[PDB]
Amino acid sequence: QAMLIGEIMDLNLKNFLEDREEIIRDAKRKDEKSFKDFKKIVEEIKERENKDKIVCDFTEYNPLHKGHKYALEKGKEHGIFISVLPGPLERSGRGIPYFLNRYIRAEMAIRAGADIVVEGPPMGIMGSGQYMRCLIKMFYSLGAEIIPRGYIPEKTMEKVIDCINKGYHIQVKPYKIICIETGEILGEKLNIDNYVIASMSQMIYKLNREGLKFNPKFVFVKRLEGISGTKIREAIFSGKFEDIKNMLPKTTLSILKELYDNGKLNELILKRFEDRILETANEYDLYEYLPSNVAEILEKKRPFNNIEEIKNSLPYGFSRHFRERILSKLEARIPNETLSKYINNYPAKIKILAVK
Repeated sequence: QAMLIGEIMDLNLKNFLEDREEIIRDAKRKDEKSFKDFKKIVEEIKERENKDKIVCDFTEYNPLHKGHKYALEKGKEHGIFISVLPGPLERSGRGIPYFLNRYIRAEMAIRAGADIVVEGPPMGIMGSGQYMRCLIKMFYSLGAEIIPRGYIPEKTMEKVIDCINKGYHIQVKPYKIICIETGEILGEKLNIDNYVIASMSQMIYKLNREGLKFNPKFVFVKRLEGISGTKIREAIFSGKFEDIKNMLPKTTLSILKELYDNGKLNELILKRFEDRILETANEYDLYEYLPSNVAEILEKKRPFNNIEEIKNSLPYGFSRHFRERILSKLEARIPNETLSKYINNYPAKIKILAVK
């Protein structure tokens, strides 16, 4: 096993470093042909499926559980299904490594029914407003007409859905979920899994105000369960895959069970390159990779011996996402200039991870 663990580690690093180069190229150039190539693929798929509409969703599929597959299949009743599956650097909406790489997650998506899987943005080095702006821009660029989203039912979600179904949009403030156009306060809070819908709605409103002509229709899929991806991943990391199998569809188990049965799954689980993080924290001009205030604080307190000391050196009271984003930035070494450019030019290309 030592040689195999080494190959896997080397591949993870090489993939990470190729991703970084990809981000740097996309910051400076649009690949116009990829957009034309995508358009041709969609036309062909629509022809074959006898469907006229493009259905898109933001899908981490980390891993793809029964609720995800249910939502996907319901989405497909409305058109061809495109999974927008992040992303370069393999750092997630939570700021952290994905459980498995995106090629594996894309194969989960195709097996579950996705017609096309498009590579999503490098989520983990962005704030959540930044990555949501990117996601909506990708949906626009793909020609998305329907967004089929799974939700956890609750009384505030009834009112959110009523607001959206009237053609209105959601704003989120602390302890307020608002129907922007009517001003109505719909409730104080959503289930944590439901904030993605509110966030998408709010960003669509913002981008429309800024001139983006984009008005997709949401299709809401009431989930039959409250499966938590965090809990699924913790069980698998702890060696308790067998305890959570029942929450995963056979199409996801068709990949995971063989790996697990053969003692190969654990080794594939992605983790941080902590040496890179320490090397950037200790040796680089932190002002070119991090925000000023953070660059100042960490530069004062260095050198650090470990990630924990970096984390504890960060300003007090800021969010877990913030701390994980800083770590991902230290890890990725993408200059602020080039990330800004990346976000402003996004999407620079449509990369197809997999197609049915």
